[PDB]
Amino acid sequence: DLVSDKQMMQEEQPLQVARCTKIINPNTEDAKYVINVKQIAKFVVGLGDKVSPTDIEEGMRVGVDRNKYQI
Amino acid sequence: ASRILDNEIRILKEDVQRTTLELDSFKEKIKENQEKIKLNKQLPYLVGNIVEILEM
Amino acid sequence: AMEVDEKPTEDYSDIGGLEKQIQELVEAIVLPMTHKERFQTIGIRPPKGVLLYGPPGTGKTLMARACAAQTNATFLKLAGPQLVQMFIGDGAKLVRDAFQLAKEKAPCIIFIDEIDAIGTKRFDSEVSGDREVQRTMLELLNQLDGFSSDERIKVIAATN
Amino acid sequence: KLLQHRELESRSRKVKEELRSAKKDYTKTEDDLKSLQSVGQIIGEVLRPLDDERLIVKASSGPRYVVGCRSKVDKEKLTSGTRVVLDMTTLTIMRALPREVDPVVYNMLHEDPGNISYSAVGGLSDQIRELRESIELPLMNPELFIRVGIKPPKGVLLYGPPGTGKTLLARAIASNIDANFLKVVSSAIIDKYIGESARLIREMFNYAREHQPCIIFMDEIDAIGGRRFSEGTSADREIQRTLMELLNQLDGFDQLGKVKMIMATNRPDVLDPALLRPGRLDRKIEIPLPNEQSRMEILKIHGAGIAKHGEIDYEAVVKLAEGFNGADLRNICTEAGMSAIRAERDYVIHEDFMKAVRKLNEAKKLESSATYSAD
Repeated sequence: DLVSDKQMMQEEQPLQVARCTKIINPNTEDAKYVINVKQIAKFVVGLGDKVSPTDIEEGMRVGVDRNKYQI
Repeated sequence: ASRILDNEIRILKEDVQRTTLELDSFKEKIKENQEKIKLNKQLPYLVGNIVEILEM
Repeated sequence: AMEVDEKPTEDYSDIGGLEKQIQELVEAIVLPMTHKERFQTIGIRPPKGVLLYGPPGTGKTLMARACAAQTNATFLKLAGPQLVQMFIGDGAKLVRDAFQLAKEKAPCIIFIDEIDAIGTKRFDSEVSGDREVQRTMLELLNQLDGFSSDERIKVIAATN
Repeated sequence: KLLQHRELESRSRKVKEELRSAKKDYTKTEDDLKSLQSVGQIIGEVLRPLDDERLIVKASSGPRYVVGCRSKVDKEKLTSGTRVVLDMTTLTIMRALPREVDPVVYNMLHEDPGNISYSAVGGLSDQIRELRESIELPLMNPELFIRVGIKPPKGVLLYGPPGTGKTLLARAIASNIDANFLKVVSSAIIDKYIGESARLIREMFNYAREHQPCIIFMDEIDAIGGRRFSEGTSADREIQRTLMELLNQLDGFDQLGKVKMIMATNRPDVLDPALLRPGRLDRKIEIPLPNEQSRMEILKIHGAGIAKHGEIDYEAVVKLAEGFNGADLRNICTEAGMSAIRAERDYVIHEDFMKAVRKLNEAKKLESSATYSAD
């Protein structure tokens, strides 16, 4: 019942799929994180505004912005 | 001291031209930077191999 | 993951009853690793490859942990069976990347423990025989010395 | 006086230089402004043209459409199977490029800087001459063999007990062209991809056909060769397929002329029955363990940079060196220094080699002692 007009428009409109992938390692001198997909493609990407830079684990499973292609 | 005036005028003209050249360079750098950084806003990219570099 | 970064703390005296082995091995790795000019003057290729065998608990992990804390370099920790994969030749790539990462820091030692995993004697059979495992063994052999080898690091191997 | 003009010109020169440097610095960046405004083109391999302008080519991606080319690209120059760029957005022919380069090909092409000289090689002087007649004699005057009445050697594989050092033979043979040589470990050519295992071999023979005078040596040939596959593994199918593809490309409806391949393997008994046939394996030259004279020659080769005293009796060591392997002599020479490194004795005494030989003779007690079998 919750998702009828608002919750569905909140459980659906608010969030994104943010498909999960695997990280390789970041590059020094900057954020310079590397995006890699097991079955899609590798790519130079970056994390999102809602993550810390101490936790940039190299080889970490995480999802990136479905559009921005940013974790 | 007769030819000193012509040399001073030439030096002043050269300094004025140098000031204008410096201003033109400063103005032109902004346009190049606005595009270089605008392109640098594209961290999302592709990672691949290198095949060859011909002479074309 | 083969990058030793925890600095395993072990003392030479903490090794029980193997001072002769310590003298024999350290001078075979440490000396070329801490005094290059000594070998450069006399003239010889630095010894390459240390293989330790013996009883199940005769002590090889102790020697490896002592060597790790002894030298002022980066030691490479590789597990014997660890370097394999279901993919065709994926172990070859895992061993080549191992050798490359080891070349990353010229001062470094790579230890392939339980070398019997890849050191299995080749067999003659049609059906099976661990062709992939033999391929990994051959890749390790090629990366070790021969065609386009390197004299920058020393590898300590432990086989039971 | 004109002395005042020189002082004033020092400011005009600086004004001009300050403008020229700024203009050059700005142009350097502005060049990238127009450089990064283009787009790349997809690359495909043509199948055939259907119309005077209609051609069918499969791009490097997959399903191939039919498109045209520029009205001045010399359509006839578009070979049936040519590699050219397409109008990536439009998917039309724009410009053609030579065949592929298989970056793995380069990786295995200019990665051998070995400069071994035949003097260094030893123990196989008769074998050195045979191998020369095996590979370089053919490129020297194949008309000689033709007048003989037989074709030149196709491919020779090197037989030698483990630790024989045959690889050194090939490293030295690389001293005949240094650019017309091919050496692949025959074990990095394997991959878990769909079919690239055969792709490596295909690229090998292609790059070889590209440059006529050149040889391809593939050490560790005993790995990809094998005996056969009894339906045991899921790679043996693909591995056996790769082996057969090399077999086919060897003498399959086409002769790779002006180029012969020499391979080496420690276990000639695990060789597939086909690879030993006259079409694939031309002749088998076996490198045995060094003889007494061969052992002395090897010791002398390795005995170059030894600071010793004039009492080094290599004859005693040579008589002591029984059944030693080829690399073994180098190991003894190295251990000589290690013994000399002990006690910090700068010179090398004849006793150092006498103790190194004894240590080596006792270290190898755990061996197998199974040389080879050429069947």
